[PDB]
Amino acid sequence: MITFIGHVSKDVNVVDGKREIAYGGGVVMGAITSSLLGVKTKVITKCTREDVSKFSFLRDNGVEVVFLKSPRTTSIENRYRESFLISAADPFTESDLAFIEGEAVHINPLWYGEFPEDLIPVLRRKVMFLSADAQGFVRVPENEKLVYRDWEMKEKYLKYLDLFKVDSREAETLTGTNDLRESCRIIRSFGAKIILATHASGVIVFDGNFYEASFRSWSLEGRTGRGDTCTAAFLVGFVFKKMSIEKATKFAAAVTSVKMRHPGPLRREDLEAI
Ligand SMILES: O[C@H]1[C@H](O)[C@@H](O)[C@H](O)[C@@H](O)[C@H]1O
Ligand SMILES: [Mg+2]
Repeated sequence: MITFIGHVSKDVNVVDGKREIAYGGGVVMGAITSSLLGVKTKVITKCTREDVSKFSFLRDNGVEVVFLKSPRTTSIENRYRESFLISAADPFTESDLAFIEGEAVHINPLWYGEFPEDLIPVLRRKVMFLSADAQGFVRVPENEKLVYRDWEMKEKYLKYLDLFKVDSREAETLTGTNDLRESCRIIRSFGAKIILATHASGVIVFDGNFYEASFRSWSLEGRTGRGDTCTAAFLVGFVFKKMSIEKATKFAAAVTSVKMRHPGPLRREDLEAI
């Protein structure tokens, strides 16, 4: 099994002054990918009881979901690449981790404070393969605006992670350089064993050696959840399907490409084009 931990979100997407609502989040994108790829998948999330029916499609895609109690549901406004945290569900606490099973857990937060760093060592002791998304540690609400700030305790916590996911902007925030390969070297030097980095043209995986695969297709509306899809597909390929790191890198790129053809999470029919 793989478990994703993170908030679902009512996304308010604003394009040319037009507001459109999507029910998503990192965990939705990632969990649907792994489930459709044939790995037993669980989500631990928080939202209001009222909003649970907006996320019922998870169960329709084979995902076991634990909807934990919160007085609010996280909602993020995205202006097209600037984001605002409109509302925030309660953060995760240690007790939310109590029923963790499976070979793999991915920490997939939307905002710094959603998943307190103290949970990292607690979770480490419960799982064989622990991964996290940098978004949850560098994207910080300041008067709602989600600003990029360095992760002060990155050197302490990266050493707990088997895999760490970044995009260009997160990598630069953590390293001071916009050279993505160099950022990977620097981030691995902080202690993370494997770095997975997404950028416009494809995927870079670094474990001491670099592996790269380019995306084969893309769309404007399809880019949200690129990284979450890519991470989940890499985890499936490498952790569960026993692929070499090089093969799992190409696999993750292929799965991401077909998801990026449309808005929303990976669809069953996408896997017939890969
Ligand atoms: O990766 C994206 C990103 O964090 C967006 O700002 C958020 O609104 C989406 O829910 C998420 O899938
Ligand atoms: Mg991302």
